[PDB]
Amino acid sequence: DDQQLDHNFKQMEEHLALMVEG
Amino acid sequence: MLEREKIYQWINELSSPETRENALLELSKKRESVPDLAPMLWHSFGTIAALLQEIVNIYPSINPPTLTAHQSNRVCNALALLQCVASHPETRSAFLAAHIPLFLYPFLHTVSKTRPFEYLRLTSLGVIGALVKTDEQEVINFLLTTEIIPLCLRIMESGSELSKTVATFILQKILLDDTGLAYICQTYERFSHVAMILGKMVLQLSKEPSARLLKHVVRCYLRLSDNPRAREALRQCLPDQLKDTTFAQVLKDDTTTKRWLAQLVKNLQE
Repeated sequence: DDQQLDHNFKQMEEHLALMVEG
Repeated sequence: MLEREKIYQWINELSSPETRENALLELSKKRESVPDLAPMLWHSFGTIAALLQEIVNIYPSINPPTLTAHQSNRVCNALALLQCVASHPETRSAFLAAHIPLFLYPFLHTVSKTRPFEYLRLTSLGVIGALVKTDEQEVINFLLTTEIIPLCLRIMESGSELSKTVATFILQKILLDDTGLAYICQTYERFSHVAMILGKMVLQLSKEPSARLLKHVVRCYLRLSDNPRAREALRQCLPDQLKDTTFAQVLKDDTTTKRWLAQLVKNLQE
């Protein structure tokens, strides 16, 4: 669950990383 | 075919709390693979209310900061679904009229540096980010009247490398709007508050660099130089690290950021 939190965070990181890109 | 049925089932499963948790998880990851997911979420009876319930249920665990990994994972799946509702053209105006961002403002007020909180703030910022990327005046005028600029600046100053990038990106998209630039430059108080944080950021960036965060800080500074009152103020307060050879190495690869900073210095000359 805490291992999944770190994963889901990393996924959101990557997701938002592409969003700010212009 | 079968793929859609699975999605429709999960949207309907969000309505009853007994299946809401799993339906959140499945939909939050299928989010990018389904293009019309947002109007499906929007026009399904009580789906938005279910997403907003997931937000309000977590309020007692925000202050005092007792939010757990599981609690954060669950609410961030709900916030992810709102992120895509914010993005979509069919649902964006309706999402704003439904004042949905106001439910996230408590989350953005949090300071706890624990990962459940890090994730909560980042996902919440992602929703505002989704709303601004649409470059809509109505979104800007909402954001200006709701006091998001203060919330962004707090995160911008003392957040995670990425949440800082996202909050700076939200400030940038406001500044890019004529009304947004006019608002921030209207009073010395407003400008001075923004410029001070932006400057503080240049100083942390000179110690611990981030080529993507610097790209947004530079765009913010460059947009402020468009307002003459801000341009004259910036002639005095612009960080020396942006004028000299500080970031020259990190910007060997970014030719666009290199161009912006070259334009900013030229704009400030006269």
